[PDB]
Amino acid sequence: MERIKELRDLMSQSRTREILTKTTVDHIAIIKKYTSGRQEKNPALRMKWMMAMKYPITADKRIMEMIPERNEQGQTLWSKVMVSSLAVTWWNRNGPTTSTVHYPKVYKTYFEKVERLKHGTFGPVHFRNQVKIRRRVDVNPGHADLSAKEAQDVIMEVVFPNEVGARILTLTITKEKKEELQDCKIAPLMVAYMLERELVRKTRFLPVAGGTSSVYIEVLHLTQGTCWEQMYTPGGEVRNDDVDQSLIIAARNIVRRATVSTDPLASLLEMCHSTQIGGIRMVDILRQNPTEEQAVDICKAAMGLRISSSFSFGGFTFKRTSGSSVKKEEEVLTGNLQTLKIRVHEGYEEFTMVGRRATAILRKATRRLIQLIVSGRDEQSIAEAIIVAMVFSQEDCMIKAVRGDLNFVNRANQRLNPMHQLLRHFQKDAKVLFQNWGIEPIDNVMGMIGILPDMTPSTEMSLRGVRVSKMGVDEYSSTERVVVSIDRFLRVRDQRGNVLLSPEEVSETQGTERLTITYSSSMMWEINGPESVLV
Amino acid sequence: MEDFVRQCFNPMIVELAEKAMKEYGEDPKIETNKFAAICTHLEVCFMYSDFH
Amino acid sequence: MDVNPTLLFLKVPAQNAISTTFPYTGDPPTGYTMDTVNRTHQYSEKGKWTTNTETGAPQLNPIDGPLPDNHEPSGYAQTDCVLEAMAFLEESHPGIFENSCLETMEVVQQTRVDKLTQGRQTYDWTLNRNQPAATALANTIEVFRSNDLTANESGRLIDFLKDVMESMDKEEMEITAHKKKQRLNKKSYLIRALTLNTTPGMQIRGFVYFVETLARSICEKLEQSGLPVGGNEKKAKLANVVRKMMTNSQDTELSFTITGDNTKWNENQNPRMFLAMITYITRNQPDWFRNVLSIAPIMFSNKMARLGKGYQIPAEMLANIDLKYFNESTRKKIEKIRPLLIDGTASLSPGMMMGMFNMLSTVLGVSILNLGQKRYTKTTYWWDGLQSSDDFALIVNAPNHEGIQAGVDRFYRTCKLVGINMSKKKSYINRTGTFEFTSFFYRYGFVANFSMELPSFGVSGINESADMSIGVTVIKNNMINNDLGPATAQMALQLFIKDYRYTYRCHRGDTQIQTRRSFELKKLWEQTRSKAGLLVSDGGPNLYNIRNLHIPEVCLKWELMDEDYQGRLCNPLNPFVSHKEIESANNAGPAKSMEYDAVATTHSWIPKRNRLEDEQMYQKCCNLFEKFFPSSSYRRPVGISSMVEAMVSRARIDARIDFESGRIKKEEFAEIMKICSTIEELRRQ
Amino acid sequence: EITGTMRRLADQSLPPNFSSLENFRAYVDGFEPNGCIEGKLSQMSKEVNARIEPFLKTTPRPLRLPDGPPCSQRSKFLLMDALKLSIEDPSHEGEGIPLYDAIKCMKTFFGWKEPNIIKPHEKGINPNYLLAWKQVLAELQDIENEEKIPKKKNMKKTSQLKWALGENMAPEKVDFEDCKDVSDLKQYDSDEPEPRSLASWIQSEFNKACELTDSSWIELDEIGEDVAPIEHIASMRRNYFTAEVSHCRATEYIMKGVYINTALLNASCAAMDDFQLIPMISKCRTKEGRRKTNLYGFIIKGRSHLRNDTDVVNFVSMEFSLTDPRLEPHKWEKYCVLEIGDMLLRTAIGQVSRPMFLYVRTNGTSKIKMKWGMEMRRCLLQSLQQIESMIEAESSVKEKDMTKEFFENKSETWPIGESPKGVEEGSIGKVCRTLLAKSVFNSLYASPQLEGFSAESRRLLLIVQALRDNLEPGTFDLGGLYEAIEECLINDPWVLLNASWFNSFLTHALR
Repeated sequence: MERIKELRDLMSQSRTREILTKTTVDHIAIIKKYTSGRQEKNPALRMKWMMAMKYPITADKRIMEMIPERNEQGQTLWSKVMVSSLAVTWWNRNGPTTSTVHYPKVYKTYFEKVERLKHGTFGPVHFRNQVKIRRRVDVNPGHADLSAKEAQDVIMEVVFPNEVGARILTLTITKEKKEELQDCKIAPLMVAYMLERELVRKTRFLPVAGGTSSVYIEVLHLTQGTCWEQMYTPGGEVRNDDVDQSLIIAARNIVRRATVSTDPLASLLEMCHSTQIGGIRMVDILRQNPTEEQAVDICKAAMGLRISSSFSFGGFTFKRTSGSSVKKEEEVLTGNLQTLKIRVHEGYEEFTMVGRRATAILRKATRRLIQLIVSGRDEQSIAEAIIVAMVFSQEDCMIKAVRGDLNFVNRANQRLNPMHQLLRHFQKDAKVLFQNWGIEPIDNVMGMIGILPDMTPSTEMSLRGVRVSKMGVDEYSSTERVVVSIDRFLRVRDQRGNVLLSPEEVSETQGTERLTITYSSSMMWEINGPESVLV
Repeated sequence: MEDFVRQCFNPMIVELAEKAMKEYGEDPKIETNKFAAICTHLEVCFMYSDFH
Repeated sequence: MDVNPTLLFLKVPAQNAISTTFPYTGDPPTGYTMDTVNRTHQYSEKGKWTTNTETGAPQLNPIDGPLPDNHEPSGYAQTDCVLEAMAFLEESHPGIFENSCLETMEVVQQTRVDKLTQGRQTYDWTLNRNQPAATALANTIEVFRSNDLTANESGRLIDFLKDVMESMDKEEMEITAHKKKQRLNKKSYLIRALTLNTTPGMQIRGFVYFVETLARSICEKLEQSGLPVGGNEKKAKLANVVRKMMTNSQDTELSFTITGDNTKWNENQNPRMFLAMITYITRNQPDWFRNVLSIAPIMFSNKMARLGKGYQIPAEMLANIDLKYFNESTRKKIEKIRPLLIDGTASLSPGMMMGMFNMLSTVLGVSILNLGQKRYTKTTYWWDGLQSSDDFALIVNAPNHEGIQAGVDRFYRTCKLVGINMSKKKSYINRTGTFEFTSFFYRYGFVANFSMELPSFGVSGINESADMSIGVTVIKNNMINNDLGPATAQMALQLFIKDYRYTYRCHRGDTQIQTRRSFELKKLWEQTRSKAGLLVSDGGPNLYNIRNLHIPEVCLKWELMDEDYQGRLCNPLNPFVSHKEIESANNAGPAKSMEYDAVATTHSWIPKRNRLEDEQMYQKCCNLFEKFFPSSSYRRPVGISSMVEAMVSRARIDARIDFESGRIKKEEFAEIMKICSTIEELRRQ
Repeated sequence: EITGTMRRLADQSLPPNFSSLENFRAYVDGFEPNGCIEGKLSQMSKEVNARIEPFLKTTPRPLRLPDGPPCSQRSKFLLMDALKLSIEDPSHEGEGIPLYDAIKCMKTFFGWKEPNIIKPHEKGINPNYLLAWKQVLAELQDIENEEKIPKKKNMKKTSQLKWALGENMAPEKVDFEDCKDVSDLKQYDSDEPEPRSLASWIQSEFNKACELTDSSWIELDEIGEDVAPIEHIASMRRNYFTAEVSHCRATEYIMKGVYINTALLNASCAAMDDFQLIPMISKCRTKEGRRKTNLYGFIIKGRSHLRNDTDVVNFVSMEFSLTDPRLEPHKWEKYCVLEIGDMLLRTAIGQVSRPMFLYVRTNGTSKIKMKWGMEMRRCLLQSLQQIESMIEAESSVKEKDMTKEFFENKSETWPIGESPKGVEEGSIGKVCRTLLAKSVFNSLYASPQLEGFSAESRRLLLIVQALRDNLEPGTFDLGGLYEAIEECLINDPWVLLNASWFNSFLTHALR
């Protein structure tokens, strides 16, 4: 009866009966935000005044049999339920000591950071005009990369089972939590809040100076500054930087395998519906994991999920920055007496291309390349970037640089479209193009040095439109979620008929599994162990 | 609604919604409530039909 | 000898220490409204007079009027020029507006009424005064419930908008006073609904949110509009565009850079031009969408400015008086403003208040920037720049030092064409490589002196643990977000430490200075062996430094405490915790609050009592519901049934479960269930 | 839909060539991006243009300056002239009661001469001031007779003091409908102020503001152990700056404003109905390290019916001094002075016995006015960061950042002064305290004219700095910028000293 009488005497006033009748439960969040909102009268000054005054604290009435009125020096700390501050410190010294010290199992999200700082070996501070990399990373470290809703449902189950949501489907985390803290409840609302802090992901956009994981971000204020930087290795690793890698490799190998299938789309679909990753189905991971990569984007597209409007090419993901596209089919002659019809994009465009190890900005008119600004790590990376750039230039200058017949097929011996053919021809050797491109004298301005065909930096001369950037070009992961139209051949055409994604830029160095993955749909076992094939 | 609809349903009902909307050219981008209602009706009929 | 600090600049260039010119950290300490009216209506006096048909307030419509005659600021813009520039921008971006409109449609689909509360003070016409958000919202809802207009009960904001429309459709509107239910003719209702202050009215706010949301989905996809981001991000947007202009091979091109502002910008933006650009953004879009996103500009087309108090001489008495009882200046101003006002409200057609359409103004500025990418210029000169509401930065490049002035001329001309009166005063030129942009400064380097309002290093004042962590958290945030030096963070930290110690009358037990509390603290200090492990609130040494500004105090000292110390401290069986509000800081712009661990930290309580105005309606119900279901404080609940149909059933199940095996007397149970049946019988009618 | 009472405004919202908004929507939907811009340019006059005007090193003219009465002082409290009451009393600061910590300050002086009025308000009944002063002494000696010591003494509602605070000074609150056809019903004057010309004393006060004393004035709280990379660097920055500015007199100024405004507000909450006494207390630590308490004067508070934050409360200040007002009279326009006695002043050869004076003024404040002053320690941070900024920007160009070499090299000199028509170079700590005092005075003398001047000086200084780098800048409306500057220059003496600083800087900017 403790509670309901307030409801009854609340149902006494008709203007309250009406609101208690009409508004429904789905709307309670919309009504708790109806507050006067005036008691914001300088919390500093009100706090100071209330601290000067005795007894600002509200306790329960059960302090009588727990703490005394007179302290060990005869100090008054009660009223007639108000309590002064000294009672806290007295109880802070000598009271009911308790073995509830098992606390560091719900607050592990903090003591993980503590331990990371414990063995967190440091390094020297090499000051430098640090350049901001416009990257996007997570905020919570080691949270298994779980979305908010699928995590808060488990939360609601573990903390308030007597009012769980209607999701009853029949992950042992439920069992582990219900067992380790069954009768050792601490503070319900705070327990659930801190668990939501521990497990729920959230990833957004920040300028960083080399920090990859989340652990390199929670200590950003130590690392990053105006013109300084401090390398600090916490001595550890999390899931969010090495869980998605397993799905990446599994989808890359799945696409590598799907080409030989008659209808690669159907085999891929059965694979994705059957394949299990870390005990979790791959389909749900695709629906919930925001990782951007060709294989993952294509597998998501097969289930009709929006991705970024990218003109992915040369291993480099592209993004529309400005400019329009016009078809303008055209004839082309090779260096070995061969005719080729190709889709020369008409109109003006301006793009920013992001790569695995490099980035660049480009402006492009009708068969015109201008202002190519590149930044990479290795000589090989800037080499590949400049190569795919000159391929994309579509000038006749690169047209002249064709040597040998052009026969490059899929792993199923299938004729590839000409762009990828040129790319794969130049990737092994493309030194001949620079010597026949043209050189221009530069002025050594703004820390932008030139590059020569022999892969040598130079001061006062460079290629036409080329620029070597320092410590990274400004990335931008534009947010777009647009529908796509995949075909039966694992080709991607969103709305305009432009080839977006294709299984020609999918492979790199050997795949090394971290997460244990299992396929169950179709053959897809010629790679796994032979004993695995039998069993 | 739209992205959730693509989350909680099969692509075959998606293609059926495509075909039924093309019957009158009903653009899904606007008739999102019609999108949900039609996918609902289809899956209702199906789970009424299974194992009978 | 005499001392001069400014002479310092003979040794160190200005951009390295311009912060010395920033004097203050915060902000230092009814007639100006007439000055604003005269200023706006002077920049638009071209005989566009039309007495309103539904307000009777004469209105000037200076759009597409004569071209500027004098060099002085002017508010004349031709419609076709603006729309042509907008279409030119879309020619620079394919259908991107429809993507932004799709995000906006998603918003208008999910958005409930709550997003009307997170914001600054509003204006309620129920009391004809500025009031907080929920006050005006609750009074409006209850006066709507006074009549049949009750669509808002669905909860979706669009239904609130339909309620607003139907309210405009009704002639008589009974205003209850707290009784005296007699006021508010139709005409005065229309007039007051359009009343503006300094600060939107009640109805338009939701709509402006929609418009502003649109700008977000636009501006996030535009590089030349870097307003919505905060601090560090803008840094990058400074170096990229530079490379797009000065990094040109065979550098015979000459790149100049100006940083300018637009004097009296905000008083010139005519809402009808906004109507036009919105409509073009809604090209062949669904009808009702055009109807909804066109509300706010139309409401601003006929908007009234409130005066309020006056000098006593209430504002609504400025109609029957002779112009001799005043000074010369007031006499002249009233002469030039007298017939324009009606019903204690000033008539302001071409106006716009600073802080309303700043993001759409940035859209317009990025448009006038986009109009010069050597594809709409057909000339040698080509420019690009970064835009804000009023303070913009431009880089114009031309290969010859003679035509650069022609490019700057085209910029200023086209800006005059769209109502952008470029301030000749608050503007300065130099060679590319060093400039200003909204308190940002670039001389081969960065500085974030826009939001460099060093934090309230004083305590936030709710707790002993949450307050410390909140202070140090804002320290770290302004350390990375509103970039400041590290040693400045150290000084602000130790200042906060002293302020927090002296706020809770607890310095430490190693210094003999004595509070009304230090005795017990020193006794604790004595009986503890591991001294460092003690909390700061419990007389502990401050060892918070840069490397651990994020770890809460509790977890950091957690190992170094004594076993009994922890077993007594973190014990949640403490009698001080009472289940009420937590985490609510909500500082005004968004409202952010990031608190951390709490154990036996319940200090700052009992804020004084202060028992239409009857706030005792909503929060009572919500708190009672929370008292029934704790989950209401963590996850947005999910349920269709009515409040009572859930609470009664829950109470019956609770009585059942704690009677059968629990602890309750059968008579108390029977009375509980009889009371529940009484509730049921009362809810049936 | 958009029905009547709404569409009626929508079709009334269109530009002046249309009738209904539906025709407008059709006209916008079907649009011709034909390029009317070129024709509009061809139609507009050639005079409407941003004709770039150059900016050469011979263009900058020194700023104009107001002429007329010398600049008085509106500072809330005294800068250098006030005198301390050294007690060296370590009362453990057990919330050391500020009134009874002041009765001993009073007990520690002898030679309280008869109150001798020297400099009046130049207008008004002055004897009320000295009557209030003797009443202060009376209530200071009428305490032990009320059987109980009261922790604060509520001054009597006395007529001379009622006039000093203007509590009795109140007009009629009359509705206009009653006071009809009145002869003196003309408006309030509300005249804009007169241009107060520059005087020479503000620079001397600023000079004395940057000097060092023998007291410490600070308790900079402890910091945890410093790890190798930066915490050591952050230490060797902040602690060196502290030791170079710890004992600065501007610290005393900040603490003075803090304590006075703090006591005023903390009583204004609880003295909500009656008068109270306000001791102007400061604290410091001796060179031998003993907590010393100083007293500067007394202040009497008016009514504190503070409903809102901008609510005005009048107050009266009486500050001690050894600076004779008879020296420079025009400085103290708002002040009335009393020859109050003689004090001992020890020298290398005995005492000198200089007279003691009491400066009294009437002013007003409010809640926000005080809290801007309870947080004046901010002027420290603004200083350090505007030092720390230079520690990074000018040291951005280095592999090993120039941080310790910023200090630790006295050969590095900073041009800071020019008295004998010659550039005077100084060391670091003088600059550190100089910037601290800059932010301090800007905070306490905070005036909107200073805001406007800073805004308009940033532009001119940036342009001159660009020209010094030989980057051929230009302007748009130079006369207009001078016009705005002169428009933001009336009476603030701090502003005027900054202006003369700026002019001498441009003269010494090698331009």
